[PDB]
Amino acid sequence: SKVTAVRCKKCRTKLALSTSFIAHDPPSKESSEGHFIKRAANSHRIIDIQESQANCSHFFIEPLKWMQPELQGKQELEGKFSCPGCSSKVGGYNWKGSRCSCGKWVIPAIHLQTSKVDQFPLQSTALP
RNA sequence: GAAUGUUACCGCAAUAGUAAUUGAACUUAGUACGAGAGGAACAGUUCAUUCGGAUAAUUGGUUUUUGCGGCUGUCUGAUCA
Ligand SMILES: [Zn+2]
Ligand SMILES: [Zn+2]
Repeated sequence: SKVTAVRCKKCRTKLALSTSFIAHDPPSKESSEGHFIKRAANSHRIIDIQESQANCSHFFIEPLKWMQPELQGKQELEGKFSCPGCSSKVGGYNWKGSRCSCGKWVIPAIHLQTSKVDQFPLQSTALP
C-alpha cells in the first residue's frame, strides 16, 4: 500500500504522516480484557459489564517535533493537546494509561483521536 | 347619605386586599467532563406561554350618523323630490 497522512477536521493543517499506527492486536476476549472493568470501592468488586466496541476509534503515534516544546514546557502527568493553528482539541498526553477506544493497557505512548480528525492519502486522488 | 360651628381645598394612613408566571433560542461552547461516542452550567441578550391592568395612533369588527350612493314593488299624473 501507499503512504498516508492524518490531519485535523474544521482546520486545514497537516498533523502527522505514515510509518506509525501499530495495530497492537485489539481482541483477546477471555473474561476481562474485552470488558470495561470498573472496580468498586472495596473487595475488587466489578459492577459494570460493558462489552468493548469493534471499531478502533484512536490513532497511536510517536512523539513529534511539534510535540517537543509542549513536552518540554510545564510537564505534568496527564493533560490535553491541540493544533497550533487552531484551538480544537485532538486528545491528551499520558504515560500511565489512556488505554485505547478498544481498551487495553499499553506501553507509554501518545494517542490521537479520530473524532474531529481525518486521514488522507499523500499522493493524488483516484479521480472517480 | 343625617350628625360633628358652616363651607371649600390640599393631605396623612390605621386597617383590608396584593400578582406575576413558565418555557425556549443565541452566546457561554461542541468548551468543562469523558479514552471516544456523546455532552453541560453561571453570567449576558432576544423572544415566547399563561395571567393582569389599561388603551384605541394603526388594523379588524360593529352602523339608527338611517351620512352618501344604488336597487326592487307600490303610491304621490310624468320629471325633480
Ligand atoms: Zn485545527
Ligand atoms: Zn484498539
